[PDB]
Amino acid sequence: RPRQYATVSKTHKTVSRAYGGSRCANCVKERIIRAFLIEEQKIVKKVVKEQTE
Amino acid sequence: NPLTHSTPKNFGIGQAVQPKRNLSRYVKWPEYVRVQRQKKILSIRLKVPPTIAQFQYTLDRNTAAETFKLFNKYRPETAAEKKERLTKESPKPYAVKYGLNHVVALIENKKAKLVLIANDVDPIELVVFLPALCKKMGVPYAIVKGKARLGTLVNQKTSAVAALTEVRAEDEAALAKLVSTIDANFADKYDEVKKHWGGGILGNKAQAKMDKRAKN
Amino acid sequence: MRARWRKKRTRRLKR
Amino acid sequence: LKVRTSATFRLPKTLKLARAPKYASKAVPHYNRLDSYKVIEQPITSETAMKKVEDGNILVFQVSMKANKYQIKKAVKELYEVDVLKVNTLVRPNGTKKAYVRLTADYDALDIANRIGYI
Amino acid sequence: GRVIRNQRKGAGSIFTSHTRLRQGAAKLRTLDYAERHGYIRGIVKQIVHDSGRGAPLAKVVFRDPYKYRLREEIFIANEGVHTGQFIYAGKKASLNVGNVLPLGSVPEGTIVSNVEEKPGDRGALARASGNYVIIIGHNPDENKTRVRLPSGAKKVISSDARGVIGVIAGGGRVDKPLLKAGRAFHKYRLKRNSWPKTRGVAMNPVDHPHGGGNHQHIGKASTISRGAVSGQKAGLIAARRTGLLRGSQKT
Amino acid sequence: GAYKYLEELQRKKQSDVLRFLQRVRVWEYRQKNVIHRAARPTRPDKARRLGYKAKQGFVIYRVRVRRG
RNA sequence: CGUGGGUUAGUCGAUCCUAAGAGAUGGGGAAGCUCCGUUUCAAAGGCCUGAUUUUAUGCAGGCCACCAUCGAAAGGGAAUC
RNA sequence: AAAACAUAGCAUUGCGAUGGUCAGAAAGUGAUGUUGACGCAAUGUGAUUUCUGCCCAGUGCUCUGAAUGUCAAAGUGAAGA
RNA sequence: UCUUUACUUAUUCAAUGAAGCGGAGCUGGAAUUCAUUUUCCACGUUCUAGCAUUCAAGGUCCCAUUCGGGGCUGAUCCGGG
Ligand SMILES: [K+]
Ligand SMILES: [K+]
Ligand SMILES: [K+]
Ligand SMILES: [K+]
Ligand SMILES: [K+]
Ligand SMILES: [K+]
Ligand SMILES: [K+]
Ligand SMILES: [K+]
Ligand SMILES: [Mg+2]
Ligand SMILES: [Mg+2]
Ligand SMILES: [Mg+2]
Ligand SMILES: [Mg+2]
Ligand SMILES: [Mg+2]
Ligand SMILES: [Mg+2]
Ligand SMILES: [Mg+2]
Ligand SMILES: [Mg+2]
Ligand SMILES: [Mg+2]
Ligand SMILES: [Mg+2]
Ligand SMILES: [Mg+2]
Ligand SMILES: [Mg+2]
Ligand SMILES: [Mg+2]
Ligand SMILES: [Mg+2]
Ligand SMILES: [Mg+2]
Ligand SMILES: [Mg+2]
Repeated sequence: RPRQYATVSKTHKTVSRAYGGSRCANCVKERIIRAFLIEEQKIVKKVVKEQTE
Repeated sequence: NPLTHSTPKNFGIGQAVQPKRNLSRYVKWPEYVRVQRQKKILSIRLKVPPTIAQFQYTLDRNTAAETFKLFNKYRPETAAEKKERLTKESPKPYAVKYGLNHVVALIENKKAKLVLIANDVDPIELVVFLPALCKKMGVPYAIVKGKARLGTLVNQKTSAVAALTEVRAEDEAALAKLVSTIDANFADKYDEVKKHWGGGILGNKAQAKMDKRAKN
Repeated sequence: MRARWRKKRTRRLKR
Repeated sequence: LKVRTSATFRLPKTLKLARAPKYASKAVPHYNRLDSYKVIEQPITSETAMKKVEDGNILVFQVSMKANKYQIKKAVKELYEVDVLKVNTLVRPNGTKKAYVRLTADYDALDIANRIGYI
Repeated sequence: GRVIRNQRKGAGSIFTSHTRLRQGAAKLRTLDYAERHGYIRGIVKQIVHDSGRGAPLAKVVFRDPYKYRLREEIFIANEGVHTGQFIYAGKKASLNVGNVLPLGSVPEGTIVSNVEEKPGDRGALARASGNYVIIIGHNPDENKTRVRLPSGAKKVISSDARGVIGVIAGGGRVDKPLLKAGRAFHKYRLKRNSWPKTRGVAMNPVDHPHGGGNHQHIGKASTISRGAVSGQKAGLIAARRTGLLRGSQKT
Repeated sequence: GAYKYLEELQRKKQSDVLRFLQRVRVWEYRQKNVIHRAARPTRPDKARRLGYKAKQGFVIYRVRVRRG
């Protein structure tokens, strides 16, 4: 129950990873892939714009 | 230097969170600030009748400086000086005359040699009649940036008017030179100023709107 | 963790 | 003019003086409204109250209706020079308050009751 | 006589709207700098039923331009918008279903919905399920788009007034018969106390202009003047004509 | 004294001078609360003929009421 | 009928929270008893941290600003056998 | 306790918010409305099937219809001290 | 007398935590130096359910270098409608 989360140690409430007790493992994996790929495509977006100039 | 890097923010639409800018122009001020600002506006947007509009012209800074120079020589006795004078009980005093009822009475008797009228009296009807009256009685008058300034001349907070009836023979020529200057800007212009309506000034944005229709 | 608990730890160290 | 990063104007912080009165609010401070002699009105000496003295090591008092458990503990320690373990209280059907005061094991309720002088 | 049913409604006691389960008022974002000058992108996080309303709602999340935080709007979902879709709102947003454009910035023939009557009203026209407005013309001198409303009224609005591209979802709702009294009961349970309705002729004279008589009948014309007063306006108010419409109603 | 002139001016309520002051002031008063303390009399001549003096203990309030 | 005895809580309830709702204030109505409205066309507050070691207030900094309050002994809710 | 009311179904009417219907003594006031014509409001008929004729003189409702009939207060003209 | 139409400050409506209005620029783009600049158009975000906060890094100038601090610019100017 909500207030019982106050009595228990941090290992019961989390897991050892980015977004531990907040997002699931496959959700974190999609966030990482998407962050990596969109941030790369941004470098390509700018270069393609900078060539046309 | 090698550890440090240039990471410039893009504050275009839909990019970074905008930085803290000066929003003074947009502040929702307290109602009383709004009232006092909008009152100043409204009283220039409306066509202002001559008897009021004449108070827009005021004595220039150099002449005003020279006037206050003179009048400061005839400051009324302070509370301390009176306490001294009454132990002695003395010579004739020369002092700036003030009090709206007093001065109005002095002007009607042609005792005043120079009258100063504050430009910022509220309500205005305390002094709208004075230029006309001084003009009628042949009294030199100046409209001066004051109330508070004339206050200081007379050991008061404010004063509304101040006048000289007598000056010392030292400063007779000083007064006369000063009256000549003062007459040029007020009494000698009185009959022209009596005809000219003030106000009808547009705000910034409406002016621009008017200027863009003028050239077309 | 709640503010009241954070404040407790902060007092404990201030001694 | 000064820079204003918010478009909200708030009331300025302004000095707040403490009161410095020209005369006291009242002449004389009231004496303690609930001293020990007010907190403990009298012992309760029903046959069932007395059974608790003899057995449970519990004194049973009538007690001011304004008195809480902290004030009863403090009054009992003061008036009878005894150590209190716990206080249980109830408001009786006649509208007075009864306190069941258990002493610590070092004291005997029957001795102390004999001293205050109801057996 | 006594105060009739249609007059009791204005006091709004038992006749107020039943709003416990509603999601919030559907409204466009407040019209701000970004929307006036560029566009802002939001995400469709959820598409959700609103009690009382036919059309589903779309919870669209946008970043705040001036503070680090998110801002959930509640849009009425256009047919075809899906969870995860990005929505673009502003002067410069592209002409795709779900985007929010000023009506000046769209060609003649565009279908829009949740259109503002005045700029920044946050949405007014064509919000019920299956409805939309058609842009039919621009007047760029007067800065006025002309539009056809669901009713078939034509209307001139500011070209700065915004709309959403496409038709409100949940269309064809009123093609399924209700069949049972009970279905109408549950329909009106989430709206307001308007149902069931006693006919005025089944009442006594004290209760309604139509009441009374040794047969149920109206007894005077049922068409009532526009200048009639409260307590008299029952029947057909200010009717230009009456009887079965032999033809098409479109202009 | 001034107060004689003030008395006579205030009788000319459709003079251009007084029309203008009437317009500015009616606006300003409409902006404040329906009852509000006035700092000083707007008509000091009128106030004094009705009994006001400029002493500590005399107070002016301005109030509007609905017509009709 | 007369006279007495009898109800013991950190853990059970109330107390806290919000519901439909009720309702001050800012304001506006009303001759007025009062009416409207509940975040408004208001200058509407109160936290954090270090200290200073002067003292638990001004000072040092920062920080955020929504809008009283009442409304459940069956709703939500810290803890006992 | 019914053959009455409701009902789904059918049909009509009003209204695009500076709005319709309705509330309030008033209001910087309210309900519909957390609404927007697949909606809100006002009526009639009463599942399905089948059909729903003729009459716009009357009463009503309604009309970017003619005008010089009727026609208040204010205003205007003449007479008159 | 009517119809059409200007002005903005009264009055009226609406919105927001009163955040980017109005006028000039800068920058380009196209067009067109038709000698000459007159203008006109834009003036950082659109494969993707990621991320975006600490007076901003940078640049630059002062400070008295030190743990740092301050200004300017980055983010054009003007009018506080
Ligand atoms: K009902
Ligand atoms: K019915
Ligand atoms: K009838
Ligand atoms: K308890
Ligand atoms: K409870
Ligand atoms: K019918
Ligand atoms: K007929
Ligand atoms: K007829
Ligand atoms: Mg108890
Ligand atoms: Mg029906
Ligand atoms: Mg009957
Ligand atoms: Mg009747
Ligand atoms: Mg019958
Ligand atoms: Mg009738
Ligand atoms: Mg005073
Ligand atoms: Mg008994
Ligand atoms: Mg419990
Ligand atoms: Mg109330
Ligand atoms: Mg409560
Ligand atoms: Mg419970
Ligand atoms: Mg029976
Ligand atoms: Mg029936
Ligand atoms: Mg049938
Ligand atoms: Mg007449």
